Amino acid sequence: PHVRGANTRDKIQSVALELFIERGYEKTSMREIAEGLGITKAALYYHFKAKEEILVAISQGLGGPVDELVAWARTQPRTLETKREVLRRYSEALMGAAPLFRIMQESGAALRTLGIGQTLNDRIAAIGELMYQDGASVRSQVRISDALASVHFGAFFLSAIEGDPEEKRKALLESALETLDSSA
Amino acid sequence: HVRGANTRDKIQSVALELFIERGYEKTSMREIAEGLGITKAALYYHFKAKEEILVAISQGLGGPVDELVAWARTQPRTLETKREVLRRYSEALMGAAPLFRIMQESGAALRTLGIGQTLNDRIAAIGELMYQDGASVRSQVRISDALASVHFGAFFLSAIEGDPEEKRKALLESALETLDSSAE
Repeated sequence: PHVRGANTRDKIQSVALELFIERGYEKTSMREIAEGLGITKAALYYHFKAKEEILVAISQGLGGPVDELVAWARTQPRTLETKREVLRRYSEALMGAAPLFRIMQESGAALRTLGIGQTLNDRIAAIGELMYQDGASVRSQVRISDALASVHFGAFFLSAIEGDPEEKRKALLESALETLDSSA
Repeated sequence: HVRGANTRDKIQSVALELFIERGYEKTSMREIAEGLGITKAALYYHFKAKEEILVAISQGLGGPVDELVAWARTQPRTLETKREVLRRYSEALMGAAPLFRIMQESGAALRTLGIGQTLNDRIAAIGELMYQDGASVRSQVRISDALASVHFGAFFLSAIEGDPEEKRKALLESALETLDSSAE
């Protein structure tokens, strides 16, 4: 274990994530993160030069199952049944990023840095590649985009609806599948 | 008359034009002052930051939605009313399209902590109107699905090459079907 290795980098993201959830993203300072590891700010800055860089690295790690989904989806016959299973697995892949959506709702700065971030915007762009219909007109193309966007933004409006998220995730996935079927 | 509200609205109208033609990041305070014809001293008397103008532009374009909330609070709180406010909320977001285009094209230079405060208060006011007390978990999710589809519609429909109004028409109809799915 080196102070400039990968294990200390992952250890920085873990404590910073805890500091972001409990105390807030905007209220967490780089000094508090360095005090969590017990190292100096110079050792923190070697891996991440800014607080936004830590938040992006957290999104890279919790987006693994999304990258795994793109690998399996690009090896499929590209049918309407294929796009349905991609929408099911995409709803399941976003479970790991649940505390990330919680932070975006708390901090508007965390919302802007991640929403405008190129890495997170590339994930949903890759998922949209499998959802795209070549010969679809305007009506059909908007409805297949509505089915993907409904699952994408699901973690935002499903926050204060009811209690259990699994029942709400299944209901949102069920309603979004019907909009996908509306492409006809 | 340079200290009055007529010039203030003239600053917002001129700045909004320049933000569309050449972009928000490519527009400076000097170009807005020269485009209007007044000194930079007169500009900074009304707005002391470029983002401060965009906050006032967001509130100006959020006129119809504010009046839609006031009208819907005096309505019988039925599914037909929920379809009417959902159909009118789509019309209100059409006016704020240049604002959403700025947020989507501008990067980290734009801090959206200001306009996000008013944007969250509008969707929260609309959300309280779509909310249903005696609804199940399934019907509650489908209502928020119809609202979130129209809300974020100006963002996930930007890449489709269709006509801007035609894309809004198709998305509004798809959300209206999802809204009717929550019935019974």
